[PDB]
Amino acid sequence: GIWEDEDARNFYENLIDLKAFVPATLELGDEAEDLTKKLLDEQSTGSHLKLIVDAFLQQLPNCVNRDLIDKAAMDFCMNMNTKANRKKLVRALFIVPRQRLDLLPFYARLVATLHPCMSDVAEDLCSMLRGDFRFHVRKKINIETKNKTVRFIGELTKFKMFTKNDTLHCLKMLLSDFSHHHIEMACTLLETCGRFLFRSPESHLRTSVLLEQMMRKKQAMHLDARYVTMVENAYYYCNP
Repeated sequence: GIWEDEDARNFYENLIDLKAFVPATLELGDEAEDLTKKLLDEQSTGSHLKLIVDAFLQQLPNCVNRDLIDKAAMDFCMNMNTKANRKKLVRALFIVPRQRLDLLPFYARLVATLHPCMSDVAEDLCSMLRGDFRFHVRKKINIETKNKTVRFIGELTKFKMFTKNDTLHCLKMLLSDFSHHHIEMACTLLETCGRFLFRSPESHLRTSVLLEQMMRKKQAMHLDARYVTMVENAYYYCNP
């Protein structure tokens, strides 16, 4: 049993089969989202189409349930699919605000639902999310933005848009320099998709090794109490 509920099994595994359809100090989030937002802002059957796409993107933040987000996918796939439009979608998905963590699972569902008939949405978003992750792992920018990036990767992992091996590499990078911001990013990552990784047979053994290395490290490396407790809680959350 990989999932807790039956709602979870269905939210992550029962997607609408779209392939049945027609072939048709700084003023910042992070620097990555600011740069992406400015690319979006810079820019007549296409002026009508642009209009309906800008409507569509501006409505995404309201698709707060399973039925609403699946509809959005059908709407996009049937009236708006266009190289230029796929790039705008990817970029609107990537600049999700940190204050709407609740969107991440729906945004991941959209991406995974589109993937079988326009994979490049997944490819671009993942590539963007990977690069921002690398950036966060190198610096020391508010922990709350970093946690948005890591949560989004987690949701995408549960949908298999990131492979187990991808996200395990993320975790391994954070365990190499096990410092304050990296410990939290790690614990956020494991809260989001650690059980998926631990329970899945393909990833179980490597997750477990890494979980035990984190526990070994809280004692061994004398972290201050707050992070000792953080690591423990993420551990017992995956491996109770």
